[PDB]
Amino acid sequence: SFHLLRQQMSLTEIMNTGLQEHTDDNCLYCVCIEILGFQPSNQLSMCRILLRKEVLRLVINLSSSVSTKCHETGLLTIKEKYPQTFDDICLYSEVSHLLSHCTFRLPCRRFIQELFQDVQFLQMHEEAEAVLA
Amino acid sequence: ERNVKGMFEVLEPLHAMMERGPQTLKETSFNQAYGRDLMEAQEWCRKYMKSGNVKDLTQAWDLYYHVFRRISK
Ligand SMILES: [Zn+2]
Repeated sequence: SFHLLRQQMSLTEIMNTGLQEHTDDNCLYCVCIEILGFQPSNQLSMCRILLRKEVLRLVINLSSSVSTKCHETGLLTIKEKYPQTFDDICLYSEVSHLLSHCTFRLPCRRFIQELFQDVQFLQMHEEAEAVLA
Repeated sequence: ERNVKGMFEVLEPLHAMMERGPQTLKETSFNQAYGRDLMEAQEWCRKYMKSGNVKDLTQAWDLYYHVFRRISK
């Protein structure tokens, strides 16, 4: 019901979880808490929950390939203004899951997976270090 | 206008007249060219109409835009 509210109210004025089908399974990180004794995920810096569904609705709008350049520009403005919103691994999990269940074009799919390139994923690596030794 | 029940009534008589079989050589040619995409798009539209989620409509509109771009050339 965010897709209907986003038609009349813009991005700057809405500023003044966001994953639809996210569970313990089908996530890059949330699977390992019960099996491997992973630490629970950190609390990030509702200031970021709205941007989560905003980037997800932009990617699912990018699947129809009607006007891909507008959503291209919107996703790149999201990346340039808030570069830490592409760091949560529970969002990378859902966007890869939606790429695994819809019909994306090849440059569009390359762009979506290229936005998640310059990421660190520090917490899952250090929890692998913690469960390792 | 974000009117899904408007575009449904727009393009379902086209699926209705395409479901009675081609009768000429031009209609058989159009069926052999675009009939699989115009069937899978209708299937995805029915999957959206049964359980409402834009995840099922985006693929149908992608197929429809592919058919439209191939027809318009
Ligand atoms: Zn997760």
